[PDB]
Amino acid sequence: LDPLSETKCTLKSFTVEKGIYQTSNFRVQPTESIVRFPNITNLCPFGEVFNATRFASVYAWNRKRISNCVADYSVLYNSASFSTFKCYGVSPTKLNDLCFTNVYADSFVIRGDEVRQIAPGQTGKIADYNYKLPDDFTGCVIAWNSNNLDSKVGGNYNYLYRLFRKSNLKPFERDISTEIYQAGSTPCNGVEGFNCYFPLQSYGFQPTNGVGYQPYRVVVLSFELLHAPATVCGPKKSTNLVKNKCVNFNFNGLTGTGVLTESNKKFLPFQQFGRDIADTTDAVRDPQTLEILDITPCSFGGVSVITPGTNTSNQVAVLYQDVNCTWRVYSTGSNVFQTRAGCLIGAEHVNNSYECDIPIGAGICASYQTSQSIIAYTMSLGAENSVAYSNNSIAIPTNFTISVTTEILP
Amino acid sequence: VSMTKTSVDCTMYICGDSTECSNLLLQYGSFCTQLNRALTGIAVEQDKNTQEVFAQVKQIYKTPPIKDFGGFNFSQILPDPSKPSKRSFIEDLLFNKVTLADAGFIKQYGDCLGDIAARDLICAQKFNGLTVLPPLLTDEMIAQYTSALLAGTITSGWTFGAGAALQIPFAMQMAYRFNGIGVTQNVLYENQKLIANQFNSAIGKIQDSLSSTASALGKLQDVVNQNAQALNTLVKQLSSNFGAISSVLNDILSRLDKVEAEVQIDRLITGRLQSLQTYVTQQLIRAAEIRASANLAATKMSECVLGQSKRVDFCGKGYHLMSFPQSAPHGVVFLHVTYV
Amino acid sequence: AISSVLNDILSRLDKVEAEVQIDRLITGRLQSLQTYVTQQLIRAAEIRASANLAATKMSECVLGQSKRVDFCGKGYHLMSFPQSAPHGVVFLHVTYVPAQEKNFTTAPAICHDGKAHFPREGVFVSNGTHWFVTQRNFYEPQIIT
Amino acid sequence: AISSVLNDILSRLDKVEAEVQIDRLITGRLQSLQTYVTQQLIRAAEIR
Amino acid sequence: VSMTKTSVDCTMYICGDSTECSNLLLQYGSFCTQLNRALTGIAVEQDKN
Ligand SMILES: *[C@@H]1O[C@H](CO)[C@@H](O[C@@H]2O[C@H](CO)[C@@H](O[C@H]3O[C@H](CO)[C@@H](O)[C@H](O)[C@@H]3O)[C@H](O)[C@H]2NC(C)=O)[C@H](O)[C@H]1NC(C)=O
Ligand SMILES: *[C@@H]1O[C@H](CO)[C@@H](O[C@@H]2O[C@H](CO)[C@@H](O[C@H]3O[C@H](CO)[C@@H](O)[C@H](O)[C@@H]3O)[C@H](O)[C@H]2NC(C)=O)[C@H](O)[C@H]1NC(C)=O
Ligand SMILES: *[C@@H]1O[C@H](CO)[C@@H](O[C@@H]2O[C@H](CO)[C@@H](O[C@H]3O[C@H](CO)[C@@H](O)[C@H](O)[C@@H]3O)[C@H](O)[C@H]2NC(C)=O)[C@H](O)[C@H]1NC(C)=O
Ligand SMILES: *[C@@H]1O[C@H](CO)[C@@H](O)[C@H](O)[C@H]1NC(C)=O
Repeated sequence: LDPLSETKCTLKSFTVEKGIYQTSNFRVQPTESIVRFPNITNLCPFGEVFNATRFASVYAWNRKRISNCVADYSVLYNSASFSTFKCYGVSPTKLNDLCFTNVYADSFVIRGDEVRQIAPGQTGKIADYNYKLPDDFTGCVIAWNSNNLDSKVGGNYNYLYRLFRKSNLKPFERDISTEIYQAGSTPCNGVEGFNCYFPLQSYGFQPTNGVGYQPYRVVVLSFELLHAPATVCGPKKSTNLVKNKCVNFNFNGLTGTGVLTESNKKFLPFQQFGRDIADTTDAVRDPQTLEILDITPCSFGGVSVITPGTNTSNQVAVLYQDVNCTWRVYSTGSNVFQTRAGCLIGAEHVNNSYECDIPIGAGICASYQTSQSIIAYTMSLGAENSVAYSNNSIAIPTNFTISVTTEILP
Repeated sequence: VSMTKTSVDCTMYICGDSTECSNLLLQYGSFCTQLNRALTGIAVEQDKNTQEVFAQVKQIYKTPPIKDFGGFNFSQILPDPSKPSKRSFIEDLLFNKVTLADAGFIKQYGDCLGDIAARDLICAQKFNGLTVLPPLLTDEMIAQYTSALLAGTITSGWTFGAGAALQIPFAMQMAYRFNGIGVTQNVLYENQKLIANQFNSAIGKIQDSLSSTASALGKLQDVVNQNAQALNTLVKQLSSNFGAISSVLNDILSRLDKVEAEVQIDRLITGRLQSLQTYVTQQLIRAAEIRASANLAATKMSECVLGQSKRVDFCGKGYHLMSFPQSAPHGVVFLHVTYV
Repeated sequence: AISSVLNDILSRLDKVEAEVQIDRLITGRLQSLQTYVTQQLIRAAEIRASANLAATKMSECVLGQSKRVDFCGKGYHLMSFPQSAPHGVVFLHVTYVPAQEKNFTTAPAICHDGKAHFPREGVFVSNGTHWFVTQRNFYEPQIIT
Repeated sequence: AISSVLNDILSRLDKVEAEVQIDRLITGRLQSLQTYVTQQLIRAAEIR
Repeated sequence: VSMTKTSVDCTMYICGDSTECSNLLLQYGSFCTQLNRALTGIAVEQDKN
């Protein structure tokens, strides 16, 4: 309701004693939202990813670069029917509000029972021998049953997986070798032998196969977010650019709040964001009209409330540190007093120096006096007294006062 | 004597410009206010510390214009009126030998935003809710108290502490102080020229010493430096993850939904709240170092300035005659005069 | 945690899911005790210093007579009396305070017979016409002998 | 965490699951050092 | 008059002989330092005392 009520709120009391109370830093609210996405008009190759007539074998899994396109994944709702769609670096809800820096779609076909192995940190012949995901995998994995497409009445053997390896392969490693595997201690040469196994084996995708032995198509989208200049983005329209106003900005999904300003920093082209000592993003390259913008938060400057006792009055004064009134204030005042400690509003500046009552700082104290109002003044140190010193004058007491004084010590 | 006052907007540091984080910080509650009660107790008593040392006399004595002080030359420590701040000559050296990162305690949004948000320590502090408050007594009011003590001493001796300032010729006063150290007063009068010259020459070396050597005011800079380092550490600790996916609060909220962000945000709140608890703990301990020092300076004021201490090595080496206070940034300098 | 109430967690969640929620409350409530104890250890040092001061004032203001200035109140300390208070001590400091000073002319020495005379105790003062030697802290003049 | 022994976590859990368990030990063991230092800073003031 | 100086290898206490732990401890950073600045202040003033 007002700064006085803020103190009551902070103190969790309806009555506030005389004094000066620190409150929240003065903070402007955002005027409007601003959204800035790289302008790309063509949509992403959703049809070429999720509809390709023939997918790759899992051992020879394909990788396609997705760039300069809009990630409007809504277009495939009517016809996708994904059995699995799991994201690992983002929440699925956020994908529309977000941009992506480099995007790779990995496409392959596997047995239905093995789709679980596509999660990062798994074991099994698929995870161990033809497709491994890293532990810090940033991406969304997608799979759907494809019995009607890939299965053949005589069994479709065009889909191969690797059954043997000397060691587990590294993340995102693709192994095409067909050289024979040596299961025993004997060496193996030529083409075949005892315990000499051909490393690849084919799925028997017959349409009569039990659900789980049916073919499942898998697409793995791997992407990086908010660290690098972006080239793929969600279907959000960019707003016009505004500066020197407090706004809820969104740059390439980098949502925030603060004042935008024209920067004099120079970014090498591979850089899009600048970060503070606090690692808070403090600069951004506008993605449509490339020019470096500074970001400064709007919340800044302290506020303190001077009050007499609640039992005495409800009137208060407000002190704004980091504000020069020669404004960033909650209210315009009839009486305003600029102090070295800040701009003091709601208190009458009086020249008469009294003893300090409420210390405002930098020599200023305040008090409640006559029709009563809060006065602000430069505190008096004491009475000024020139001593009578002379090179041949001395003062000597003719009398004494016995004086008892009480001193209290915890 | 004192250290920099500080106050923290607990929410603005932990949860800058994030309503989602601010709503989650409510689930901790009093912890943020407990921090502010501690810092206020520290700040409120920094004014006390300065009051206990300097405000010992509630009457601002002023020197006579005719400086016939028996041949002793206090011009180097008495106020220099023509200067904008009515400090003494030596005090202006002390205020130059201690350097502070900020001046005037007002730094507006204009001169701090944009290009200078990146650059300045204080701007980084203020944006993350860390503030440095002005002391109650200005450096001018401190000098007026120091002038009153020094002016009262030379014109009235120790009488101005025990009661009303009774004037006494300074050579007569120094004769009292020789009796204090067990040297008969006639030893002063029969050597007044030499004693006055040695004091004037000794005070001269004080100017030359403070002009020459860089490390003299270690204690007062060490306090300003430690307070600055503690805050500049507090801002750097905003870069820590504390196990969250990101140090940046917004990079979490823009990539994760409410429940997956709540886990990540909770770590930052826990870590950043612990950072404030650590900082406040250091400052409460540190304030106790300064309080003890301010209680010592207050006792040296009473016993070396307002009187003549018979205690050994309490007001420097030698037999204490008198001491003169000099204000310094966040501290006090005593010029101990001793018969050796 | 989902709840501040420890029992509302246990009545809604089983061992594995409660262990997560309970571990947060243990962490936060254990930290609350650590914070409280830290405040009290720091606070106890404020009291210890004040109790060491009060003990020194007992030894010196009460059990003696302190020549230290303003250590036992303002004025020249005569004696002090302790009075107990809840969690503290009150000292009633008795001090001799000069009351009614008069101006006098003074001199550092006197020349009787071609020599220089200095007070044994006290100071020389003239009332305008006659010179006397008096004690420094109380005007009680005497003929200079 | 599942264990006080730092190594018994790493020998039974992979990076993603170990990170959760290790993060608890870092938090608790770092808190133990912070508490120790706090006690010694207060104690050093008694000695000072 | 004084008390035993101490210094702590903050990494070795928390993360003794573990590289995986050490990499995670870096995510906290200045904590490991703030601790040893305090202990150095304690230790150095024992010589002062
Ligand atoms: C990436 O390629 C590496 C080199 O081809 C490979 O390391 C190699 O692994 C084989 C099989 O374990 C080793 O073969 C020899 O190993 C020892 C000698 O080290 C002999 O006793 C064996 O009989 C056999 O001859 C190679 O020595 C080894 N090469 C190197 C340089 O270490 C990696 O395993 C491959 N990584 C992946 C993920 O596939
Ligand atoms: C007490 O000591 C004072 C210095 O510590 C001394 O003041 C000094 O006086 C001399 C001579 O008057 C000045 O010398 C300069 O004077 C003018 C000033 O512009 C110049 O034009 C001259 O050429 C010469 O360089 C000193 O500047 C001055 N020092 C200060 C700090 O003011 C007092 O005279 C001493 N008091 C007594 C009673 O002797
Ligand atoms: C400074 O103090 C002096 C000492 O008190 C004082 O001189 C004294 O004055 C009184 C009278 O006021 C004289 O008293 C005698 O006067 C005659 C002398 O025979 C008698 O009839 C009286 O009964 C009484 O005995 C003192 O004799 C006289 N002392 C001296 C040494 O002369 C001055 O008057 C004082 N001066 C000022 C300015 O106050
Ligand atoms: C409040 O004010 C009333 C007078 O209006 C007075 O009688 C009462 O004692 C006051 N109480 C307190 C706690 O200040």
